[PDB]
Amino acid sequence: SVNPFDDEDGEFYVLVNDEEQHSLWPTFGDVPDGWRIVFGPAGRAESVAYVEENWTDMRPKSLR
Amino acid sequence: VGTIPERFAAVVAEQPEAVALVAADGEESWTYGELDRWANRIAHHLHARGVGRQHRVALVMERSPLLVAAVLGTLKAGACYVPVEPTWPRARIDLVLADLDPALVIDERLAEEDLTGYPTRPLDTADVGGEHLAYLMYTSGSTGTPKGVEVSHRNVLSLALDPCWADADHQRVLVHAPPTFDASTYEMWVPLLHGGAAVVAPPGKLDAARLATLIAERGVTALWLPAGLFDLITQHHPKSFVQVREVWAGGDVLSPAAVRRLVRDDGTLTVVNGYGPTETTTFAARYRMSAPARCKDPLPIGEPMAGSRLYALDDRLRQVPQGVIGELYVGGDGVARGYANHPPLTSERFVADPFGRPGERMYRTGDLVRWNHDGQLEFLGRVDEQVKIRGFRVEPGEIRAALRKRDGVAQAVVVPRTDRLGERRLVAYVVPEVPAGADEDSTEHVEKWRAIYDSMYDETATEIGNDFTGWKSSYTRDNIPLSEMRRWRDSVVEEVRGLRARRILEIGVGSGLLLGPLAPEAEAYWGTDFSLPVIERLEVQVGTDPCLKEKVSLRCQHADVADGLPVKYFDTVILNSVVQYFPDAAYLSRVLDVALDRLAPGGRILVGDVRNYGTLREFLTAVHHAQHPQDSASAVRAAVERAVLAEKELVIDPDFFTEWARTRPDVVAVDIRLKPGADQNELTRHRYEVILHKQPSQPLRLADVRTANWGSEVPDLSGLETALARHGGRLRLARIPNARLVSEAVQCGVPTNVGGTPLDPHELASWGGQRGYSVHCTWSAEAPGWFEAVIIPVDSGHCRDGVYRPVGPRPRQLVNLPAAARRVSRLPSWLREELAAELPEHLVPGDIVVMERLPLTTNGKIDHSRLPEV
Ligand SMILES: CC(C)[C@H](N)C(=O)OP(=O)(O)O[C@@H]1O[C@@H](n2cnc3c(N)ncnc32)[C@H](O)[C@@H]1O
Ligand SMILES: Nc1ncnc2c1ncn2[C@@H]1O[C@H](CSCC[C@H](N)C(=O)O)[C@@H](O)[C@H]1O
Ligand SMILES: [Ca+2]
Ligand SMILES: [Ca+2]
Ligand SMILES: [Ca+2]
Ligand SMILES: [Cl-]
Ligand SMILES: [Cl-]
Ligand SMILES: [Cl-]
Repeated sequence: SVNPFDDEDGEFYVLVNDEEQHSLWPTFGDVPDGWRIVFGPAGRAESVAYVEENWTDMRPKSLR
Repeated sequence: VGTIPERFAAVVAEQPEAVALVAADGEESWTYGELDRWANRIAHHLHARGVGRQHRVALVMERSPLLVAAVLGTLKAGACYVPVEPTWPRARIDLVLADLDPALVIDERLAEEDLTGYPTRPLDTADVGGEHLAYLMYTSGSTGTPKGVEVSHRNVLSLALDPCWADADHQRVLVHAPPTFDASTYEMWVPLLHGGAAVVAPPGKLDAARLATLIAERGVTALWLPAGLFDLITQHHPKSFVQVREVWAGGDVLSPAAVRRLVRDDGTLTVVNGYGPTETTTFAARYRMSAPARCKDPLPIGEPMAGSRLYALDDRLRQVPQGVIGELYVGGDGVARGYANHPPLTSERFVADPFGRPGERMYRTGDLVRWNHDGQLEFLGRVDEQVKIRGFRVEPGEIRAALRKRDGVAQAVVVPRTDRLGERRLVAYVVPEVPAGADEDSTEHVEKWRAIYDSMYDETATEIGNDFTGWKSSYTRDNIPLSEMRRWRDSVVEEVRGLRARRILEIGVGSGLLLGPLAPEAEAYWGTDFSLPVIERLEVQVGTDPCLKEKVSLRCQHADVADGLPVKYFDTVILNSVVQYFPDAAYLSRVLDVALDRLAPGGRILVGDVRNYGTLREFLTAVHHAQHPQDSASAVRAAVERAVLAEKELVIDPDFFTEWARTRPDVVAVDIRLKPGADQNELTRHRYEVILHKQPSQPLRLADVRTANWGSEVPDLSGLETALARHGGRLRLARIPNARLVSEAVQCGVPTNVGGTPLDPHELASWGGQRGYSVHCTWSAEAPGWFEAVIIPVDSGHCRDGVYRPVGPRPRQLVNLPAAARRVSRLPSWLREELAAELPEHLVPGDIVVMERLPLTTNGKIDHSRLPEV
């Protein structure tokens, strides 16, 4: 099999931290505590495309 | 406290007079107090030049005491230190500095700077916390560019304040690993945060013998050693580790035999198998070897570090049960912030942790692991194509990308190979780029052939058309008998007479082998040839006999050039055993268009003695196994691959002529057939005739004749009589194993492959002749070993179409490229020089092998087993 985070023909969320750090994550899994879904079910390409546009600043809410 | 300066300040507070830093010489040494003040002076100097909080400082420096001071000075200024190897090529250094775009760039010139002016007190600054960056380090990236891992203060403190370091084992530590590699994080901070001494090894590459000296002479108590370099030093210099208490060995899989050399029942020296990627801060797991009983043949990576959390997970992100394989994910406080300037790749690899604290994240290693019976984690290889070479983490895609962007190269694959000695290294297989419409070397390729032919023909007397200079067999290196060469020539003459030729143009006339028998009973016989010595010989020869003096014309010009030749005058253009000396497919296409303009309506181009590309590999394996019968199957395939690329003659697949004929609407018929006769040589076995007729010829359409396979449908020649009766005379027999190639194989000693019961094309024609049929034999598009035979009621109508039938879409490679054969031999050298100027030395592969095509599997993916050995 292939790894679920590199599935390509797979369904994904984009989670975000309390520190606004983004995480790609497959829809079948049990969503972890302290993460909220900002990008509803989608393909990997458009999920990856979301992270480029929306993360931008990678600092973990020290100043940001 | 939650920063490195704050914890370092606690050490200097207790032990200001204790030794902190020792030089490579052994003569100079700095105390904690002296190192603190020295680092403070650098921190003030950095502040003067504009370095503040959350800034990046590039340290383009060799391994030294000044570098240890500089990293402390950088951290004391609230900044983030980024080591850059000064022995890297300037292309790589400028690439990292561009991606980083740092606030400041320190180099060797920091030593020359006068620091005595600045104060020796703390800089104070804005308050730094745990989540602020300590350093950046660059790993190999799969895309092409390198990716910098952003590491924080608490990540370093997670590693550095593990309870395992709370003892006297790291009193004197050797600092020898490169600053760019993250083992340096262990080497610096473990002793510096516990009152120990950092013994700085000298700059550059240090072999096993040179480390063995320093370990013993400096009085080293603790060590990092890569698994490969650990194996060499422990084999040859086991006496060096007498005063050593702890050795942390890892990077690659650790040799159990190597550990057993050092570890004893008393347990004064302990060896630790240290696992961890860069993204989890040096060490994620550890397995301690105190006694030799612990050294197993599996060599487990062991249990987690204090700050680490190890999850063996399946394809659905659930925890795997005991003794079952899963992919390793590393949680805990060692997990890095992410990759610098790559948010999607960070979100891909640094993922949400379902087992740890709510906010926390989990790094995806891509390492296969398993919990054993004893409860220790084992390492079981790797999921993706990542591999380690001489300690360094290498992603093959980084190599592929650098190769792929060069001029004469289309594709590339890079794989590891274990040599006869034992050490792992890289080999890059590359295929060259094939531009349409020739290259600069195309004209130079023709001029070399001209120079060869001029030297052959000039000087070196006889009659017209009866001389065969001497052709040698590729199998034996002996001469081909002149009886076989006469029959070869007479088959071409018979075919021209059969077409009822009157006005002939022979391109590449030569010494006049065809001119002699054909010109006497012809209305006109024109002959072009690019070698002037032959034209002048023939012009003297035809001058003597006045019968063909008025008829014959002899021009000295290239086949490509149409200048001065009659337009729509001739009824046949001969290209017999000349096409092979052309540089490329575009040149062949151009000369055929020229030859087509020569023909009046109804005429034809006769292309004879064409080298078959479909059976080139079976020809060359036969020649090689004949000349070198002792060579193994792998050595043959390696030798044949070179022979294909080094071939100086042009070799054309039959599909070229069908593809050529579709664009040309004037060409109404294409007759492709095998060579006739029972002679057993390379000419008869691997060459063929092509006839291309013009618009008003009216051919026999043999493309849509009802077919039958040899193996399946019609078992034997008795069944053929039955099948020809049912189908009513018209039947084409397919998938017939070519007996000519079977005979070639047994004589040369090749294993080969085909089905049972081969037929000789000549015997099949003779068999058909007895039963009142004409058998038209041709190549099989399905297989090289097979051939097709179209059986029709006998007649003298020399004008056929669609004897050869293509099967499936196969224009992958119609012709080879002899003009580029010299550039192909220069590529292995040239690409090594190109990658050495761009990349670090470990990324440059050992050997670069060229191939005309990458061997693919049946499904589509790359077939690694077929790739030739070096
Ligand atoms: C100080 C450590 C050793 C250093 N941070 C390092 O080599 O990490 P790197 O990012 O270069 O890559 C790692 O190398 C492999 N690996 C590390 N220790 C290993 C060990 N003990 N048995 C097998 N593989 C090991 C892992 O697959 C991982 O990808
Ligand atoms: N690019 C090119 N243009 C014109 N003539 C060429 C050529 N390459 C090779 N030749 C000529 O082609 C000849 C090949 S020898 C074959 C001679 C003759 N066609 C026969 O069937 O016996 C040589 O005499 C050589 O001078
Ligand atoms: Ca210890
Ligand atoms: Ca290394
Ligand atoms: Ca014939
Ligand atoms: Cl000093
Ligand atoms: Cl920061
Ligand atoms: Cl040549």
